[PDB]
Amino acid sequence: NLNRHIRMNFETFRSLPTLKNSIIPLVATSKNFGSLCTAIKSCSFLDIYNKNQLSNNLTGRLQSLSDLELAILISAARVALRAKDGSFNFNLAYAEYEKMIKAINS
Amino acid sequence: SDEINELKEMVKDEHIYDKLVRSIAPAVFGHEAVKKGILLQMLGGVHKSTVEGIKLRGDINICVVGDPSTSKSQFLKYVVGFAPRSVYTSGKASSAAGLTAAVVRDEEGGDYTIEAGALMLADNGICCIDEFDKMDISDQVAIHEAMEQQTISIAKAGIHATLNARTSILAAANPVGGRYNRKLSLRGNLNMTAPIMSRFDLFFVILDDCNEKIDTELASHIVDLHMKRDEAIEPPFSAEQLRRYIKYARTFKP
Ligand SMILES: Nc1ncnc2c1ncn2[C@@H]1O[C@H](COP(=O)(O)OP(=O)(O)OP(O)(O)=S)[C@@H](O)[C@H]1O
Repeated sequence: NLNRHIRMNFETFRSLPTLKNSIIPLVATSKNFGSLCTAIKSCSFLDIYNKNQLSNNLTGRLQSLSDLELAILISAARVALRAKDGSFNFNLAYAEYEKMIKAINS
Repeated sequence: SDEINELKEMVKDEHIYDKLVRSIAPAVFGHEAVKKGILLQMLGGVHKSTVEGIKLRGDINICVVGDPSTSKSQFLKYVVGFAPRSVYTSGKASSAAGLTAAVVRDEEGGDYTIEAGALMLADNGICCIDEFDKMDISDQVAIHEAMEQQTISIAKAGIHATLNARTSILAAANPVGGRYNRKLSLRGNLNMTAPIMSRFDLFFVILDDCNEKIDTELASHIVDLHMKRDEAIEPPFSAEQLRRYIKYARTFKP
């Protein structure tokens, strides 16, 4: 596994200190030798580390939204799509949202 | 008394209205909106006149308008083969004069007389049509009186007459740009004036969009069709007992 993670870092980042920042916790977090050996054999902690590093750039944000936020968002995006410049007011977002809800009820 | 049992069955069943609607387009896949719209077409209203003052229409005119490959011509070329006394006209090939009534001369008395046309020989049956948009207004006009006033009136070559055409109509025109911008609205997107847009007591702007849990089913369906052996298409009610069941139900005037 560790080899695979190293290769991943190389292909994407190609930067040692990044991998170093990844290693620091994995090593320092362990309490017993067997646990650390298990870790470096599986390197599972690198998964959580990548994830958290990645947690909320743009997808995690999108995932942590409730229903109505998502509705406003979708409808506003549709309004941006209609107009050429993408520039959409708030009123346009609301009107489109309202007619979408009218449809869902319909 | 015998056939009374057959009706008794096909009418005392609980879910006939569903058993019927999903059994009007055995080949077509789904569209449970439109299939309903058709099943209601063949079952007219009452056309009962008012107080001696006037008479009002009692018929329905569903008018599909759909994106490309929506199987909108299939419904027609089916109905016109299953609805009694019906007629299928491509429209743009035809002319308005032909559609309502023709005036022509006969050598018997050297006098002008009437040609029934699609509308008059389509009386008490669905007169389906294709590609309204393609039909220039010069022929779009000649229909209106066969929509609401229910009767055509003609004053040509000396003959003045008026013939009642109690005829359901239909349509399958395509949107303006062949396929219509989801971007644009619907107002400046249908390219048809207000009246003929109103007289259609249904409206079905059919879309066509991408998906997986749909397009897979649709493809499997079309394939099974082209796989003659897999004509599992048998719906509950045959395309025959539906006819007799209608010819009964046509008489209730609730
Ligand atoms: N929902 C569907 N399910 C199965 N087959 C379909 C469906 N829609 C279309 N088809 C097939 O694809 C062909 C095209 O159908 P249509 O789009 O109805 O053609 P059409 O009526 O000429 O359309 P326009 O608007 O007049 S060009 C038909 O021959 C159908 O067999």
